[PDB]
Amino acid sequence: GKVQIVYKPVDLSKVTSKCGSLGNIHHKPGGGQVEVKSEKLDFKDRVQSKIGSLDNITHVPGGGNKKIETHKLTFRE
Amino acid sequence: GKVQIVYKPVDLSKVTSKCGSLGNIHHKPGGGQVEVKSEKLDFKDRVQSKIGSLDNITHVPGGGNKKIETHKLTFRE
Amino acid sequence: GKVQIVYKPVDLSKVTSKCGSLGNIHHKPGGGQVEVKSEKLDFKDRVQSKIGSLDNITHVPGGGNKKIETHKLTFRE
Repeated sequence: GKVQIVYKPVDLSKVTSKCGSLGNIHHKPGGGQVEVKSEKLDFKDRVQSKIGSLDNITHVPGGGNKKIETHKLTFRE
Repeated sequence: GKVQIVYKPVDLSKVTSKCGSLGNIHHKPGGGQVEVKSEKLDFKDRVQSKIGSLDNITHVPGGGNKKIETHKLTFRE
Repeated sequence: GKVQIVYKPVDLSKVTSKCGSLGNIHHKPGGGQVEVKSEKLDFKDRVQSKIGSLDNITHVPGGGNKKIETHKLTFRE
């Protein structure tokens, strides 16, 4: 006999923003100091690392809106 | 008998922004200092690394909007 | 008997921005200082690394919008 499986979700969603103006932004942090002392670094299978990092970031996207959706039909997993 | 499997999701999403003007942005951090010391670095299988990094970033996209969507029909994994 | 597997997702999405004007942006960080000292480096199988980097980046795309989509119909993995 018939097996009928229908996966048909409808998506009419909206993610939105309306901004009149995005101002005066001043990213002026005082000068940072980073000091890392080590004797030996020994890395093997799939290790990932950041050592002694000083990052200054000003992002300010004006939208910066995001949508994430995952649709899945699965029989064994 | 029939096996009928139909994967037909319908997507009419919007991800949007309206920004009237994108400002006056001043990324002026004080000068950072990074010091890193080692005797030995020893890296093997599939290591990835960053050592002693000083990064200044001003992004400011005007949109910067994003959609991430995944669609899986799968029988075994 | 009939096995009928149909994969027909419909995408009518939009990822959009409207920005009236993209300002005056001043990326003027103070002069950075990076100092990395090591005696010996030893890298093997599939290693990737960055040592002693000073990066100043001003991006300002005016759109910078992105859509990532992935579609799978799959039977073993």
